[PDB]
Amino acid sequence: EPLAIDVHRDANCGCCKDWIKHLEANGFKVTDHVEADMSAVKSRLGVPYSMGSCHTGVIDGKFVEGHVPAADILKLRERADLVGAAVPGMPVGSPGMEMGDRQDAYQVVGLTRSGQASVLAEYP
Ligand SMILES: [Cu+2]
Ligand SMILES: [Cu+2]
Ligand SMILES: [Cu+2]
Ligand SMILES: [Cu+2]
Ligand SMILES: [Zn+2]
Ligand SMILES: [Zn+2]
Ligand SMILES: [Zn+2]
Ligand SMILES: [Zn+2]
Ligand SMILES: [Zn+2]
Ligand SMILES: [Zn+2]
Repeated sequence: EPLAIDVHRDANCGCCKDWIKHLEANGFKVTDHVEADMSAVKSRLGVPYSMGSCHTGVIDGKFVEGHVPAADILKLRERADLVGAAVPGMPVGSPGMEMGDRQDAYQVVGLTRSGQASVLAEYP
């Protein structure tokens, strides 16, 4: 099939739409909607409490929380031990949150079912 991701996103959030455009430019087929019950979406997918962000994607059963770069979504897909990856919050400089030369340091955090956190990528 075409590579595809479904995105549940915060209402009135411009960065989520920009992140979707970066994914599309990376070849992802994206479907999305503004979310009515984001607590339900995140808790059903197993996104940890303080790892939430402004949108939640779902690809091949695994969650993509926040402004995860496309290349790290591909790494998520090929790690059988991981059920999701998160960039908590909204760090400036992450894809869809970019605003000039500046960047909040951030990590893409992979998560196992056992609750283990495994860093997929670090950005200065
Ligand atoms: Cu955002
Ligand atoms: Cu944002
Ligand atoms: Cu947004
Ligand atoms: Cu978002
Ligand atoms: Zn939804
Ligand atoms: Zn689009
Ligand atoms: Zn679209
Ligand atoms: Zn859309
Ligand atoms: Zn690979
Ligand atoms: Zn952008």
